[PDB]
Amino acid sequence: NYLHATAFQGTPLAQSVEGPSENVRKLSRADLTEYLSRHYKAPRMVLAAAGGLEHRQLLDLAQKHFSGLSGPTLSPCRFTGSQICHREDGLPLAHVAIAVEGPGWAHPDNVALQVANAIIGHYDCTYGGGAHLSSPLASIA
Amino acid sequence: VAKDVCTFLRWAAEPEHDHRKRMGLKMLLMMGLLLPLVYAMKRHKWSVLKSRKLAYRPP
Repeated sequence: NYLHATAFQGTPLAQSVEGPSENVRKLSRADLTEYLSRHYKAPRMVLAAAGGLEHRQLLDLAQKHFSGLSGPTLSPCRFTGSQICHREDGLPLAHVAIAVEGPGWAHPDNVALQVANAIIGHYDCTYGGGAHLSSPLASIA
Repeated sequence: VAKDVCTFLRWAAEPEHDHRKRMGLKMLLMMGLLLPLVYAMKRHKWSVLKSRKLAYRPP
């Protein structure tokens, strides 16, 4: 939450999903219903299904119940090179999160970046590999 | 006659005079360049700290 808040500061991406306590305590039913009718619209929605089913049947069921569904562009978000340091010595382990600005959903570079992220990979103290782990970061860690 | 001999005795005592002052000009100019550049480099690195805000958030 802090990473986003500092990374995308002064935009809607800095915002937490849950909202500040102030908003939770004050949001009336008027706010909720207005939010709904503005954002929950057929072209901004997808009905997905998987398992044992004929696609044709789903589409007809969509007709039957989702026909009443009605029919707000996102501004880009400014990334900022920034730091947020909540110092709390009373807690027993330190959490650090660091990131550069990524390309976003569409961009093909994401595939190559996933390959690179897989090289470095991930680790925790219960992993079987230890020293012999393939990732140099993991084996050193 | 006095003016001339003094000018010679000045050079006698201090042959370096002309070179010294040539170097002085080149020093003043380079310092004119480097001081505000190094000062800018200083403010650049320090800008992380000059900008920073603190907040005390007890439970």
